[PDB]
Amino acid sequence: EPFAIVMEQVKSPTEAVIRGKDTILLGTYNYMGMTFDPDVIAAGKEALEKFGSGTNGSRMLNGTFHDHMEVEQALRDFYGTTGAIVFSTGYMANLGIISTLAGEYVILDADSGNAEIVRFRHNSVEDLDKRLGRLPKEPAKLVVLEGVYSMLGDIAPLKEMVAVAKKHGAMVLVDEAHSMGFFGPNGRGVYEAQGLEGQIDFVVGTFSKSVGTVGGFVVSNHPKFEAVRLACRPYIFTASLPPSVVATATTSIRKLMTAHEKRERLWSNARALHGGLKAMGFRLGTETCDSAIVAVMLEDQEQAAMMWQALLDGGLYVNMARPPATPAGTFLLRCSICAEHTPAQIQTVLGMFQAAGRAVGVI
Amino acid sequence: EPFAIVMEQVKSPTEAVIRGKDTILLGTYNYMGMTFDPDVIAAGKEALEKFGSGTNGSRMLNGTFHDHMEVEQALRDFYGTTGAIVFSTGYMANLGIISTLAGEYVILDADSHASIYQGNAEIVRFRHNSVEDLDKRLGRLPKEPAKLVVLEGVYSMLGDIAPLKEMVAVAKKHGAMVLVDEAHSMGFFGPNGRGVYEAQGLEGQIDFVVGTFSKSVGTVGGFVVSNHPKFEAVRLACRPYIFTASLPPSVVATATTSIRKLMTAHEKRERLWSNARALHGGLKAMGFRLGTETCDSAIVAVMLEDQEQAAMMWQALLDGGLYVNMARPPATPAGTFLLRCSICAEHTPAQIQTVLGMFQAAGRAVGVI
Repeated sequence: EPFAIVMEQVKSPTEAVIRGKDTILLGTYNYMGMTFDPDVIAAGKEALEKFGSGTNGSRMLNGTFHDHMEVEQALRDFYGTTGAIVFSTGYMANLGIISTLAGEYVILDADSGNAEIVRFRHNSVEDLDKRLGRLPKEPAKLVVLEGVYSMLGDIAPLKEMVAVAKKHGAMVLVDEAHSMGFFGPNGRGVYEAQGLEGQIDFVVGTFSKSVGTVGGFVVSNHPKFEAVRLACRPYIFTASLPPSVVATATTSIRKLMTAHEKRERLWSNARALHGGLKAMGFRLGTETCDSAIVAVMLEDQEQAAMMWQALLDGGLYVNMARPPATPAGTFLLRCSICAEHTPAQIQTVLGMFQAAGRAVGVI
Repeated sequence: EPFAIVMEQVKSPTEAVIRGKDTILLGTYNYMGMTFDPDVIAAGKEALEKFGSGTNGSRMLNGTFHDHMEVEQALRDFYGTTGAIVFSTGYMANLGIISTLAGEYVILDADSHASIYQGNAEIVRFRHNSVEDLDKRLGRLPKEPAKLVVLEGVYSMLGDIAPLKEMVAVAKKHGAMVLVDEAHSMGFFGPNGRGVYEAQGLEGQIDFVVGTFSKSVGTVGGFVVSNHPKFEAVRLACRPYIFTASLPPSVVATATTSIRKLMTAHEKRERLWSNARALHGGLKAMGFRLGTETCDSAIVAVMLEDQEQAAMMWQALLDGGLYVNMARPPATPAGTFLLRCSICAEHTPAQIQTVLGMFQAAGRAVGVI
């Protein structure tokens, strides 16, 4: 029962009761705190009251299930695209879609049937060019990239990689799950913050992180991007989500277009914590605060385990990362900031990290 | 835009507004009417208020989402088993599980569910409802490899019953594993409403029971239940549940409440059958060709022999204020066109009378009777 976190009573997006202790939550991905947004709950409750617990399929001549139409329109507005397809689960979008779009080549980061897999060195623009240039020119290619790397919390040099992909006419898919609602002028993701609107073919994402519900999505401006809905070799098995789930998702997505205060709060919190932990002499994954993830690097599994324990006991919950996920000898304590964390909470978090870090011998 | 049914305003499980008309609903699979059950709604609302619109994964050693633990316990109690695995979607359970459990043979009915009718599994199709073709085809297979026979309790097309008792015994003649879909039976077949398998006294002889929350339960998702000791390993199956999501607080809450209520909903169960039998007998006494001579399930299918005629009667019925299902080949044998009624435990005896009146009126006008 490793690092099993069971949250018995949940006060808010930033605090719950874990093992009988009032604990600050700092290891979940509820970036914009939408899971408890008053309007979101209300929408969910209304949908429950008006439409009940579930509905039936109502397919309408194409893989548009009638209950997704509204949420799919919210995504169109949010991303400013013409195409939007909602999936029942995050993964049916996460990697489900890749096997759908690809004998053909799939080129993806090393630390990211019917498709030849090609792995390029992590964050290496040049290895991407080298590996791409060694491939047969005729066949169809898809390059998969992430806006934010969830491990250390750094930024992919998309602008450079995207251009290197188009050097080869390859199609580009970008995952913007860890950026939704707080990167670029409209909060569309890292791709937007780097001025790539219109140069990216497909943007995948999930409702788990910022939106705050089950499911995922793809968005595109590809004229033919409706055919996707009907892919039955790479399945269009998918369920229609219940009234409350779609209601919540829609409301949440629409609110994410205007949540300027949450967006400013998220970054303050992120920068406050990043700078703070750094000034205590912690080895962080990034020199500059690049995203909402702040990862503290430790060099000893035991030491990492103990600090986590100390932090939890002290009233703070953060993520534990280790190999296999990380490079061997790399152990991470991973903080994920919430737009709903108060400046006071961030100060308490800093106090706690100091206290714990000292006690264990990290600082 | 074929027979597209969009329900703008939904009064209850049995009536809504379709194309500006107050319409009786008789083509959905909300058998026990749980989608609007007061306790179910309440449970959903509270879970939303207490736990929010969603929670993170909280997956563990055995891929078990903490958020499913409670709903998975309800299934254990309901089916009286030790094993219960909830899935994010109906299909991840419906056929997802089959490809999971099977260079191996999968033996299934030729008309296997519109979900069932890829990879690592050699497909073997036996003649519909033919106990003997099942024996014949099974006996022609290599003895050594692992085999799974998939069967349904209720055939959704005509609304008849699989002779499970016989087929199950024929499978065990060959040591093959048995999977039974009990989606169209949940809550109203057998002493505990566990399905056709139970009504035929097969408790303990069936390896896996699959099902969905769509029909009786009244929400997204599906499940498998088992008594197999090793039936926890499945959770960690290379592809088919390490792509599963944890359902949000309101979905789980609703499902649990609904499932627990389905253990005691005796009145609903007695109402469902009355409605089913009233309709079946009634339509029959008007001279309609039904899929079954006796009322065997909650599905009552009217058989027509002409696509155009079938299409027009559906149109007439809809205009008259009734919504039923249209079935056509590819889903049916060619030249078989069905109007499929699906009874609800929440249909009043008055509504069933109105339905009969409507079917009479329409059928006459079109030329079916």
